[PDB]
Amino acid sequence: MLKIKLEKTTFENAKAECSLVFIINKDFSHAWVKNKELLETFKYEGEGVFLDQENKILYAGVKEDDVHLLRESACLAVRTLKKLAFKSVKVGVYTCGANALLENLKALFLGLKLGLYEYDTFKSNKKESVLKEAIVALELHKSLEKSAKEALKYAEIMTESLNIVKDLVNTPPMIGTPVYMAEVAQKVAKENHLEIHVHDEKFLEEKKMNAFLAVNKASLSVNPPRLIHLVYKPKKAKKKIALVGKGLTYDCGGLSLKPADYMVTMKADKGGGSAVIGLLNALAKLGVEAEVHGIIGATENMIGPAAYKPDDILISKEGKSIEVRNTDAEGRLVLADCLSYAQDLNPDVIVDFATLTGACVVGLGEFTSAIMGHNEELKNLFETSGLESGELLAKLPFNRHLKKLIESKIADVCNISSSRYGGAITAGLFLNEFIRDEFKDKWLHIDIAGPAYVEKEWDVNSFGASGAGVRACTAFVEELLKKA
Amino acid sequence: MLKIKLEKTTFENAKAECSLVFIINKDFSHAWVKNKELLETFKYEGEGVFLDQENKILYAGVKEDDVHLLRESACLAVRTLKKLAFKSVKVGVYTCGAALLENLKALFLGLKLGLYEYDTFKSNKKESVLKEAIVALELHKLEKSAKEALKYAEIMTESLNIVKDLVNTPPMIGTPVYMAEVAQKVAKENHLEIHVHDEKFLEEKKMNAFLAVNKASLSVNPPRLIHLVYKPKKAKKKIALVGKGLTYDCGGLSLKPADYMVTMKADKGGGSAVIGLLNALAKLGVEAEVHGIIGATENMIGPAAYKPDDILISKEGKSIEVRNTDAEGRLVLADCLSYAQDLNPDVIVDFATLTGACVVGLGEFTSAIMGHNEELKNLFETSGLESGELLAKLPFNRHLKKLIESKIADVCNISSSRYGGAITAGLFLNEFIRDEFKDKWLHIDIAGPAYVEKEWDVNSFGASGAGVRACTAFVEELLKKA
Amino acid sequence: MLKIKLEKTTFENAKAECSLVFIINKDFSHAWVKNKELLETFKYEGEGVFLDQENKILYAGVKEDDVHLLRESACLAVRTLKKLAFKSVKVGVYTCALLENLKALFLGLKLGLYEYDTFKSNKKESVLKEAIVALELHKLEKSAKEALKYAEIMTESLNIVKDLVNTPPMIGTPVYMAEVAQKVAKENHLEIHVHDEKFLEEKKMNAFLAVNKASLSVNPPRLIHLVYKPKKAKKKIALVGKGLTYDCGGLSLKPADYMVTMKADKGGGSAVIGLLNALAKLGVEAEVHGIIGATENMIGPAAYKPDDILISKEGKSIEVRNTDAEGRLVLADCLSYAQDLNPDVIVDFATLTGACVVGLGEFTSAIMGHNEELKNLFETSGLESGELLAKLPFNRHLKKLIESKIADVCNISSSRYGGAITAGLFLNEFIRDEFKDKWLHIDIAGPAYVEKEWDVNSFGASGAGVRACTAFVEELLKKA
Ligand SMILES: CC(C)C[C@H](NC(=O)[C@@H](O)[C@H](N)Cc1ccccc1)C(=O)O
Ligand SMILES: CC(C)C[C@H](NC(=O)[C@@H](O)[C@H](N)Cc1ccccc1)C(=O)O
Ligand SMILES: CC(C)C[C@H](NC(=O)[C@@H](O)[C@H](N)Cc1ccccc1)C(=O)O
Ligand code: NA
Ligand code: NA
Ligand code: NA
Ligand SMILES: [Zn+2]
Ligand SMILES: [Zn+2]
Ligand SMILES: [Zn+2]
Ligand SMILES: [Zn+2]
Ligand SMILES: [Zn+2]
Ligand SMILES: [Zn+2]
Repeated sequence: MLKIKLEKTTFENAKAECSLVFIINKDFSHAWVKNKELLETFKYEGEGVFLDQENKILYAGVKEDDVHLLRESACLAVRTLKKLAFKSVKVGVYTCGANALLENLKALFLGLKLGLYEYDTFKSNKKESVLKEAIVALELHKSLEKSAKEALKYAEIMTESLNIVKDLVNTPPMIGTPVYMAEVAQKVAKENHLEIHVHDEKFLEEKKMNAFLAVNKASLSVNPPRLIHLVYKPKKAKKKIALVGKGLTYDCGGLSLKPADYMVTMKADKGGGSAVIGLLNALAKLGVEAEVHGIIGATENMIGPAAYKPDDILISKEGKSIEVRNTDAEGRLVLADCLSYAQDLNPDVIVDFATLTGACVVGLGEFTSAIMGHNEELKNLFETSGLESGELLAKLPFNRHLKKLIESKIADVCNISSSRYGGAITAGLFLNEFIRDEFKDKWLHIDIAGPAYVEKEWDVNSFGASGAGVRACTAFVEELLKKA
Repeated sequence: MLKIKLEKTTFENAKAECSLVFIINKDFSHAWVKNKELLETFKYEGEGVFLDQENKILYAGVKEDDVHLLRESACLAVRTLKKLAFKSVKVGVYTCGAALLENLKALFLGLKLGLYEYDTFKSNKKESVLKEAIVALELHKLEKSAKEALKYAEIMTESLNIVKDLVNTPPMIGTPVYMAEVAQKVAKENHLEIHVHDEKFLEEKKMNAFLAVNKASLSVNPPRLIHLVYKPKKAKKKIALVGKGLTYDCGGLSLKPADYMVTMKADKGGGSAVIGLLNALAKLGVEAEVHGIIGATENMIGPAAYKPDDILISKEGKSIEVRNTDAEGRLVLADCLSYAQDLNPDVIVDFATLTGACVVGLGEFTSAIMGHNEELKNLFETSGLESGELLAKLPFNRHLKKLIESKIADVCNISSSRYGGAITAGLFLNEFIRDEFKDKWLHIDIAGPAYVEKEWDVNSFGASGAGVRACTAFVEELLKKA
Repeated sequence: MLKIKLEKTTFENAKAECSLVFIINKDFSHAWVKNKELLETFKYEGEGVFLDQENKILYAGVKEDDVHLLRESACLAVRTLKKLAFKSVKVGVYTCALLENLKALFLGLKLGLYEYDTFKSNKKESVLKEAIVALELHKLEKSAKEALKYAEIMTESLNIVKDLVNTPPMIGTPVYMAEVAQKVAKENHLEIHVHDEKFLEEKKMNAFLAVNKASLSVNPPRLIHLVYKPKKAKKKIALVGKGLTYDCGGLSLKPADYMVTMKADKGGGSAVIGLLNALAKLGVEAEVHGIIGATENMIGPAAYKPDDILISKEGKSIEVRNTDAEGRLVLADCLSYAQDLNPDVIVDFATLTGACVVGLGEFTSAIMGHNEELKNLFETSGLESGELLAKLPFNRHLKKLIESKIADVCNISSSRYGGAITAGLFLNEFIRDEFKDKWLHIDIAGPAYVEKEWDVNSFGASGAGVRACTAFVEELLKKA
């Protein structure tokens, strides 16, 4: 954890073992640029970072006056400083293109804190960084104390929440079992004084969640499944909100086995479920005025003599029958039954998160999540809020032609499309078949298969897990409640 | 089971139901070529074998004056006679380009290996009428040399055939437990110390890389860590031989295609060779303390299988990012090499059917030698080649070493590149060799010649016993200098 | 280019706009480390480079006390300074034998400026133009100028090869290759013959012609023959290079993943052109012939085919089963041409097999042949010159794998294993008995072109083969 200290003082009078100065749009004119000549001599033009050794100033370029760009640079700066021997760094308050001040303060604070994270638990050479603190001089680069206090609280809560999700998603599958997911949820419940229910395969059987159970059949005797149900219930609740996540702690494809090149990183198939656990932590600690339910269907999708099969026809909890033609479309089966369980809560809003389809990633790229559903106003609110939080998102539209592609000749619906095209969307349309008529205008489906796990550093994300979904959904709920 | 009888007599005065005469480099001039006109009449030009029916003489061609080609020809000759009705064959003593002792070993070994074939499951299996080769101690171009060569031939034939029978055993039968049983027999035969450890011992020693490979099949065929010890009255060196005993390798969750999974019963080639080596080295009575270490397990697929993305803590302590479960042998070896080093040996050699890339690079008939110590690598190569095995050194370099980095562990069990697989596998093993052992270590990748689906040289279809002769010759030459 | 000035002065007294200091094996004790505590403060421990801003000193780490790593670091140091605004750098003399170290430093430094950035719009001229070498030992003048001459010639020669190999295939045609060879011949006053398809027809080089058939009417083939003939020649040496200016695999078409980078299939032929330039400028005492068979291997309605049976110039017939084994067909005929010259030594260079790259990795070339002494000489000399090499052994089992039921030999192996070696054994079929002990085959499929920076090589072409064959020829002549 990078500690951030707010101090009522000029940047110049603040004390720290080094300084951080951002260069926005190649503007080197500010008083905080102490030795402009050194930068010219070594040809620093505001791209990436540059360290003035004599003055111990780290400059960090921000290409455009942009909050999103600010968050990224602040992260890079701390990553850079993490490998050095300075115990502390001081920085002033910036106000880039975004109200604006608060969002700029949030981006600076979160960015800085996120620069310390890397999944290095298993590396033998790992070092504790010397860098422990950032001193924030409450002075404008261009009430401030109140807004900085508000942004620091957000940054503290969101960093913790993001890092919970990332440590879990990054956890290797021999360790990160469904039972392990439940234990992480149990800690979060105890920390936040939440209600938690952890159900097993017998509960699933009693509730007739046979789609969920089918996916688990191969591995039941090794790693039994867990239906994790977290509840945050404050004194004033303006809305009941259900967050449903795909908790696939390992997806090998089942009998429809994945090729080796595609099976690697599937420890991250619990990205959605993990994001939901982090969301209950964030929303509880932010004390939002809503009753929030976190529902995670956790299981592996393994191969073995008891595995569910292409040609199986499963009776969903909702009652509809499902022709299985490919066991590698397992997430939507777990989700079919978890969404059904969710609707039994009679929520006002349902949002599911899932690393659901490769086709989403092909369509949007690795860095962007897809938003699906019927209510355009609701989808727009999630998109607008999520983009502001710094996540990349795109709506994908249903249509009636795609809907026909998941027809089955021998069941009510097929777990794959008859076409090679439109996979993210036909998957969302599969889920729709399990959304009751009275919840169709209250449901969002978010496919985070891309950004939940990426094998390189990008933006505020280190190699591996990113915590995709958490910032966007938090922003969406806050904006939702502001209107209620 | 081909008895060789040495006789103080001329080739002509020796008695047997038929004769074997080698034709070297198409030279038909020798007195032993009894009816030359017959060979002309039927266009025998010294390629392969030809049987003079009236004189009951089998001619066997040796294309060049070469001791290796003589070994091969002797094998082919007996293979030919095995199918006939002569109980005995007589042969003289030959001396091709090598020397006398080397040539006698070639002849006697070649002849004995001619009888071997894996026909255990054939319903039309026939026992051979051919039982003996009478060797007339007369030079084509001694008794002390012949005796010494016969001893080697007898021990090496037995040793190679132990290994070949084990490697050829199909996987339903040839389990890790089965390997341990064969090791027990060899230990009992040679009065060796033997330890057979199970998964509980593996857990105690934190050999989690080894354990991970076995997890899919633990409840079906549990793993075995086999440890043989030969300890002579005089021991000039302490030598640890480490073998990959993968009794089946389906690739795990990173499942092999069907065309590539067939023959993987032979993924126990390296561990099997180590078992045969303890037999050979004990009976030869070499002046070295020899440890044979075999990590035996299957690599199966199932709901408890270890996975791409698993990160395993090796016994040595280094963490391993698994990105492909079909790179399993190097995990088992990482832990078996750690166990080996705790013995503080002077020399460590490992044998493994480890990479397809080795076979692509060298061909199916040649094993790769890797390591740091050039004198030690050269000694294995020269000794090995002299013993009749085909070998090649493959060099490490710093560029290949970077390719097994991991972003989230100390090392990755696969390379980032499609190129140089045999050598990056070697460099993976290197990460588990302590500094104080790096100049005492050889890695031998026998993925090619350990199992080949045709007859070649002195090798029948299937298992060849690769690594046994070469490592024997290496140890003998090593003890000469000590 | 990077000018190197040798100056008889101390490192301290030498003048340049910045300094270069090597840190060998994390030894920071030397006088030239001007401000130690700065390195401590910023956790520089001698890996990669570090720039002392105040003193304008670039430190470059050398992990071990090794001449090869010195070569590498020197290159990295200059790549680093190239992006900066200093016009000159000064460096002392290092010894990680003295001649060998001086050659590595000077070559290393000069190779630091090479990038294939011809088609980049943002390319800007470098400020860095000179390295001032203070003739003072870290731990001489005659060795320095000897190493400087080598470095200058070898940098020129390597960059000739890399520019050519890097040239994209629409431009880098067989005619274009012959043009680069014409420039090298004119520069060095060499004898040069450039033959076309009519000459190939007359010489019955039908294996070569077959590969060219698809694209004859677009880019005709060229047989390039350079001759260096000095006043004193102790040996006659033929250097034979595969000049496939593009290899799409022909009818046996390559998938997209594998076709990209095949502009570099002229790696071997390009290496031979650079060799002739190096060996002539070094004035070695040997008559050296450089023979390059240049053509594309394209697909089209006139393409040669799997099932074609070709009559080589040597006379042996070849069953084609895969048109993507085209290099060995060009080489079969070029080797025949080479042997007619009655050389004492023949070395061929070719980016010939993927199997070689699979077996050895991308950074190492394979050496094949019969004469162990000749192979050991090439290997040892090449390793000292800074190239990574391995010998691959023939054997009789592999030789059987290229038999044909309907021709004298097949242009592919019947097995998926041992491809670099069975390719060598295919070439062997066209080497006369009287040349078999005078022949080396070098498969540079790996390091001739690599899509990243490594050692002294920038992205793309490396100039593989040139340094090693130069060192081998120089060492060969010592024995004569
Ligand atoms: C078989 C298809 C109909 C469905 C299939 N979906 C899956 O395999 C999901 O279970 C995968 N978990 C989807 C995924 C892909 C890439 C990165 C993260 C997650 C897909 O390929 O999209
Ligand atoms: C996944 C790859 C990085 C490693 C993989 N290696 C293996 O599958 C080994 O376990 C095989 N047992 C190696 C082998 C290949 C061919 C013949 C005999 C033995 C290989 O393909 O070489
Ligand atoms: C068809 C095979 C017998 C031969 C085939 N060889 C070729 O395609 C050569 O013409 C290629 N030019 C060899 C090559 C491969 C990879 C990188 C650099 C160079 C090969 O794949 O090795
Ligand atoms: Na992803
Ligand atoms: Na094999
Ligand atoms: Na290459
Ligand atoms: Zn799946
Ligand atoms: Zn999945
Ligand atoms: Zn394997
Ligand atoms: Zn294996
Ligand atoms: Zn080709
Ligand atoms: Zn080619």
